[PDB]
Amino acid sequence: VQSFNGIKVLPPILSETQISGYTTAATVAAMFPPWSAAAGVPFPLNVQYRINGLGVTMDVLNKNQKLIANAFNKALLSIQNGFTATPSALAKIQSVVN
Amino acid sequence: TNFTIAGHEEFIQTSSPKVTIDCSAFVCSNYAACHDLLSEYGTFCDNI
Amino acid sequence: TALNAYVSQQLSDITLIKAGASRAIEKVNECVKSQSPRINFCGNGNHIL
Amino acid sequence: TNFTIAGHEEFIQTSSPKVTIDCSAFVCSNYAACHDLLSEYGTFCDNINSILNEVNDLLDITQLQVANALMQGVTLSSNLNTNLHSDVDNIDFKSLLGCLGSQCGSSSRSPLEDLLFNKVKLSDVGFVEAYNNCTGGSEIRDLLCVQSFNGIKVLPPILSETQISGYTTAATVAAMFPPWSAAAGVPFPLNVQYRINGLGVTMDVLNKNQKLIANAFNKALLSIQNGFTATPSALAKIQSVVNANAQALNSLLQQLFNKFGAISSSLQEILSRLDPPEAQVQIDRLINGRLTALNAYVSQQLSDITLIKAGASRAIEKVNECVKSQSPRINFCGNGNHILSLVQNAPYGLLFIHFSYKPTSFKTVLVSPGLCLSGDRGIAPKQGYFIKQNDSWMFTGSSYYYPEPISDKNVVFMNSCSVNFTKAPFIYLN
Amino acid sequence: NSILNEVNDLLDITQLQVANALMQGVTLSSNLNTNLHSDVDNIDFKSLL
Amino acid sequence: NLLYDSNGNIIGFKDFLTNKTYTILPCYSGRVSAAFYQNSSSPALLYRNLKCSYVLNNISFISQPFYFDSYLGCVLNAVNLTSYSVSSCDLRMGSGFCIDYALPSSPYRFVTFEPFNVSFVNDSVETVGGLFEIQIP
Ligand SMILES: *[C@@H]1O[C@H](CO)[C@@H](O)[C@H](O)[C@H]1NC(C)=O
Ligand SMILES: *[C@@H]1O[C@H](CO)[C@@H](O)[C@H](O)[C@H]1NC(C)=O
Ligand SMILES: *[C@@H]1O[C@H](CO)[C@@H](O)[C@H](O)[C@H]1NC(C)=O
Ligand SMILES: *[C@@H]1O[C@H](CO)[C@@H](O)[C@H](O)[C@H]1NC(C)=O
Ligand SMILES: *[C@@H]1O[C@H](CO)[C@@H](O)[C@H](O)[C@H]1NC(C)=O
Repeated sequence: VQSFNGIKVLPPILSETQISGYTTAATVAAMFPPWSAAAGVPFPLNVQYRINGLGVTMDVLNKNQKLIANAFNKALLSIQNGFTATPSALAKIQSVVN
Repeated sequence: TNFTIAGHEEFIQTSSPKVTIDCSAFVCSNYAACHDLLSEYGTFCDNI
Repeated sequence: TALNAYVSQQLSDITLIKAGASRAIEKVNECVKSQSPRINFCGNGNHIL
Repeated sequence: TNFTIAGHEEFIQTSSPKVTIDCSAFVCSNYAACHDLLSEYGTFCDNINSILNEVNDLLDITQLQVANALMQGVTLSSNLNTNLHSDVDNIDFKSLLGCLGSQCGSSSRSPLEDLLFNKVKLSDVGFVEAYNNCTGGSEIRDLLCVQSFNGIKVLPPILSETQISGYTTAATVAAMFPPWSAAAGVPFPLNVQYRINGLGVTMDVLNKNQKLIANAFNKALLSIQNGFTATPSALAKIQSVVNANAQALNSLLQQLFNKFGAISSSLQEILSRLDPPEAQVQIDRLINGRLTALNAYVSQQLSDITLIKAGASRAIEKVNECVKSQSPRINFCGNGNHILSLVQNAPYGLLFIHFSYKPTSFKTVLVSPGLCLSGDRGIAPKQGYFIKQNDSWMFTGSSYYYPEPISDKNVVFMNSCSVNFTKAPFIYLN
Repeated sequence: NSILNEVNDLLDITQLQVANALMQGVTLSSNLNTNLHSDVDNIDFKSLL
Repeated sequence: NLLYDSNGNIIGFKDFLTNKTYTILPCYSGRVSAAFYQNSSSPALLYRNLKCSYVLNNISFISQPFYFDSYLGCVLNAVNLTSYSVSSCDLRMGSGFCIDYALPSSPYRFVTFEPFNVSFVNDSVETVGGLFEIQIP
């Protein structure tokens, strides 16, 4: 109805398909060589340096590598499951359209 | 003594719907008596 | 007059989006694609990735 | 394997023309009967002048913040502002240097800045000379002074372009001579070696290749000057500012020729064909229409002046972190590998010159993420990898292929091995 | 009246963002301060509390 | 018999009598900037982009004993003291100029405006054979 009165919304230059493809390359660049998103540092080895910045004995992180990998899996599933009942971020996304 | 790993989320707005409006369709669609008066202003419409 | 009031609000709305867009670029370059030594910027205190 | 030095330009707008408009002369030129109806809108005219003065105050405070950052902790020698020489350590910088002190004429701009002001006619000095050479003379049909007689005049900023050029000059000298108040107190040739060393380049390769680095800055600086003959992206943004302001002034001036549909567009013919009892209605519709154009014009200035402070704030942070100091931030000053950045004066903004580390050749080599010695030990390299040549493990850089013996300076120490650490019980360390 | 509502709403959100940074990762003990324990390292900080 | 331009302005005229061609040019309808202190008898005037000869002859019919032509235009009721510099100006006129008031010649002084300066040191700039002079605190 607004289109017949001169109010029309135009699509942007880059579609959401091309934008989603750009974010995928950024994630892959931090898991496989040459690690273009981690300064040439492997992903499981870069986490130990980030935690060491706060100050921790590296002998514990080197021994508990299995507990670290299982911890990231629980964090990702918690974010994915949280986007179903009442997301905090999606509540602000709806305000942009409204 | 013991530690784990947590995870949060954050959304930042980057884009916005692009709206385009014209003069000859909002003031009066196809009224000839109105276009002769609306066009008298001139630059007042072109700035929008 | 209503059209002049709408474009006036549109100019003020895009300015806040432009400021928020610049903040997202810093997080991509200094929190995602790199590990900046800045504290309390990427997350909340203890930050890893 | 083989690298060089590249260049890049960047223009950031930090200023805007200061336009001042009067309420009376724009609507009522000289007619006494016109001012009678305008007296009923006395409060409306006071709000227009307050908005324009508010915008001019924002341009005055932002210009002082630019000069404050360029004049923050700058120390020069006494026997220096006497037109000294240049080209320190075979690095030609005479294009980025203007008058060494105040021992010159009126103009004290560097030769590189002259190529920018010569391509912009409506500069700070341009509006001054334009308004002067239009009161008589030979030809006064220019549209610049026609708006001046109708109530549209552009005032010059607080600090002239000569004083701004002198501020940017002192920032360059502070990074080339003692006590080096622009690089935390380190020599200029030595500071470049530490920046390249932080990217993963060995220190010994920078000493033997001093002539290659010195000639690289000279070639990069001469290449950034020859590009001004064409139309680059930096000059395009400068030419767009003067064209955008000129269009807004001409569009507002065209409102004086709009009839607004009452009897006509001009007020002189209204008083000559209509009686006073019916002339008050025709003039009132012109005043109400013209005041709407001024109300809409001052509203666009408030929205446009906000984006100027947003871009100017980025220039202030860039000078204090990329020019006056070396910030540890990454992907902020330039693109990836960053070494040095300089600031130069530009019409309605600033001009930045960024130098980057650009490799030319490559070489595939097998590297290892980490390894541990015998006895449940552990080591890991930093800013480099581990390569094995002639059946012997050695350390190498992350940005230059140069085998180095494994020492206690380029690696870290651990207390246990890892699952993906290669076993090599042959390296001995103390 | 609508625009004035969105203007006041932005000031309310900004008010909470400033208070959030002040109370981001703050831990205190049971034995408190401010006329309970002060004057550390012979430095007078009572005027700031 | 009439010359015009794109934006509907008259810029030419030919006479029906003996052939003499002319042109139409606008007339001066500008303003004047006055700098007034907290307490003074008369403020200092400033006619921007106007010479002192055109002001005291066409737009002003009164006699002013003090007159001075500056880079920004003719300045009235002020003295030429551009050789002096200040850093706490309150009446800014632009282009690096200022107007200062001094209680007891006009009390207003037309001076420059330098809000920032460089801290100079008496050390040398040329090496002494591999050594430099640095002021260490
Ligand atoms: C830490 O907590 C995890 C999960 O509850 C547990 O598996 C682990 O044994 C704990 N470690 C210590 C040292 O208590
Ligand atoms: C790098 O390139 C320059 C110029 O092309 C050349 O003179 C130099 O020998 C090269 N260095 C190596 C190690 O190949
Ligand atoms: C250092 O010791 C002196 C004497 O015991 C004491 O007065 C002062 O407060 C101490 N400084 C501290 C605890 O920071
Ligand atoms: C002006 O020029 C025209 C051109 O032929 C001529 O006819 C006319 O007589 C001239 N005017 C006078 C006053 O002679
Ligand atoms: C004002 O004084 C300066 C310096 O004494 C001089 O250069 C300038 O010509 C003077 N202006 C006049 C005389 O109009």
